[PDB]
Amino acid sequence: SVKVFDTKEVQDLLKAAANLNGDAGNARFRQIVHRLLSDLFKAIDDLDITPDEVWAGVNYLNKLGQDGEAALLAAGIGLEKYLDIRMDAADRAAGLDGGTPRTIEGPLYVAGAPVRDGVAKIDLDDDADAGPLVIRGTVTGTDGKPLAGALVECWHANSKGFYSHFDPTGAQTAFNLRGAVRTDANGKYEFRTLMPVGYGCPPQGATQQLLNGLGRHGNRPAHVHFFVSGDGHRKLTTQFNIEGDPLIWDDFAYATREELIPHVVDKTGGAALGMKSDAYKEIEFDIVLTPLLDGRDNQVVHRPRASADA
Amino acid sequence: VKVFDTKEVQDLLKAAANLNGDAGNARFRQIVHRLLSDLFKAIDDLDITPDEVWAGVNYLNKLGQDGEAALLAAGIGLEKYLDIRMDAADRAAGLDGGTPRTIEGPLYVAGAPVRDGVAKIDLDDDADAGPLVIRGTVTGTDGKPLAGALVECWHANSKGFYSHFDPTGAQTAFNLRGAVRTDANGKYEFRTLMPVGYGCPPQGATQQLLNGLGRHGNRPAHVHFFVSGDGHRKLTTQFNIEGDPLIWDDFAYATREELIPHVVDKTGGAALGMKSDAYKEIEFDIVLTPLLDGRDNQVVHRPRASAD
Ligand SMILES: [Ca+2]
Ligand SMILES: [Ca+2]
Ligand SMILES: [Ca+2]
Ligand SMILES: [Ca+2]
Ligand SMILES: [Ca+2]
Ligand SMILES: [Ca+2]
Ligand SMILES: [Ca+2]
Ligand SMILES: [Cl-]
Ligand SMILES: [Cl-]
Ligand SMILES: [Zn+2]
Ligand SMILES: [Zn+2]
Repeated sequence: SVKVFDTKEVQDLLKAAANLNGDAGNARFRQIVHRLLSDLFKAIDDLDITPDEVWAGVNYLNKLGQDGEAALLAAGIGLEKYLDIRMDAADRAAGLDGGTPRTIEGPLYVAGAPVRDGVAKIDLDDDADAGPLVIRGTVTGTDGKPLAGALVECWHANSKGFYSHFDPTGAQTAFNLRGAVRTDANGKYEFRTLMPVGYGCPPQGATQQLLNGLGRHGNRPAHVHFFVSGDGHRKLTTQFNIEGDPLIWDDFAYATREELIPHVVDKTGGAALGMKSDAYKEIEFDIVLTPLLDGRDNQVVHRPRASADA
Repeated sequence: VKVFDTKEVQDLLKAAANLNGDAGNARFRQIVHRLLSDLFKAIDDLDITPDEVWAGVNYLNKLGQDGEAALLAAGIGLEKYLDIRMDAADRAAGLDGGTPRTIEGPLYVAGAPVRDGVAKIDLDDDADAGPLVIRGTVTGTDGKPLAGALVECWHANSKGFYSHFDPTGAQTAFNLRGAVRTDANGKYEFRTLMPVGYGCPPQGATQQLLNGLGRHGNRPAHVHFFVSGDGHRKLTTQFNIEGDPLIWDDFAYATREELIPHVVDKTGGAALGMKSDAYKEIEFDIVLTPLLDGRDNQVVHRPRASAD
């Protein structure tokens, strides 16, 4: 095995490829590209990665983007969780760690859902195998005062593990199991929905192909996603997990947190609330938001996100 | 903040790569763990933000949707780097005298018809490209001509486009692509038209990254070759058209000084079946390296297009 990485020829090639000695441009982008390319070249040298192996990796990247699954792989190999770990460490150093814990967004948010005052019913399609579920709570600041007019958004899967706008078996109604609620004067929000089921990666897709290569499964336990925002506060990205799911501590995207597994309560009286059975489940999920530091939210994330019209 | 060295992060990497899993593909897990660890460390060291990361994730979607991962591999020098490591291995083994290798590029098409000695490979009219004869002798490093060696070439038209990859309309199958078996004296000949340099698809992922770096995505005019023969390794090489202003500024870093032959002006082209009496001739002799104990330690298997 040869070792060439630390030769002038290779180091000059990397400088040229990243255009380090180029005219005034995007120095930050060039710095990132040079670092990533240098690390890749060094890894090839150290592990003696063969051309056949490299071209197989190149081919996988083609499949990954052809499948549109780069963000699913980002969750599956722990990169999305890692970003949360770094955000959590920064919050702890700054004293901005007093709110409800964050966890990963995942790749399935859809913008444009209808907004209701106080209460929203979000199961637009019938799903005989999912039972009714009420999610409710109060949004407060870290000082405990209720936040009125805060925006609570949630999205989750049906009983087959599919989300509206991403269902391969057939179109769901737009924004099925997706809603937004403006909290009332006392900070309260409530969703009436159906119970989600966990799901697995598309089995022929690039993410499952790599997981199979590693010997890992690509399943998530049942969960519900939230964004919560409000004037004067940071935007929270979080979720909760459904108690009792066998995969709850074996999520392929490493997203479960012990503080985000709320007690599920058995209730009756569902028909009066517009649910399809007398018996239903209720999950209380309170939210504590952190005030902005210096008037700016330095952890809100901009990424490509789907959108639709109601 | 710096979190890379923490137990939480190192445990996450071990789980993500399944290092502690049942017996499996140990080599694949090793590579994945190394690449993931390096990525995580780079994010920590350079304080790469979530917004930046998700832009990079979005780029990977576009790269694969465009089918351009191998074009990017050329443009950021990874393909040249693979050649650098192969060259270092050959030097350490004491090999010299062979025609230098250079990059394959991503545009080979398998299945071209094989002709004896001479092949006319310009099937489509191209008014702006003049006639070109490429000819030469294939030998081994002992200087002896190799008879029945397989010489393959492919190159672009006057618009910079290759058959099977032309966005402006399908070319005839195997236009400007051919394969010849050398004659008893090692000789091969292609009758073709003069290539012009290739450029990246302007709206594609490779050119988008290059624009962000402030780089061009252009290649000087060149002709690709595969050359193979009994008792010898398979050679991947090319030559460049002398005098091209980009000859030492290839965005894929492929030029080598021994692969720039002289171009000669000739007459008599009609008798050779060329479209005009005046034509250009390039004599490109090729020297193959022998096998080692029957083995070829540098032939590359990668996905390649095909046609009939
Ligand atoms: Ca390193
Ligand atoms: Ca209904
Ligand atoms: Ca197993
Ligand atoms: Ca109703
Ligand atoms: Ca010698
Ligand atoms: Ca013709
Ligand atoms: Ca045409
Ligand atoms: Cl998700
Ligand atoms: Cl090429
Ligand atoms: Zn989800
Ligand atoms: Zn080419």
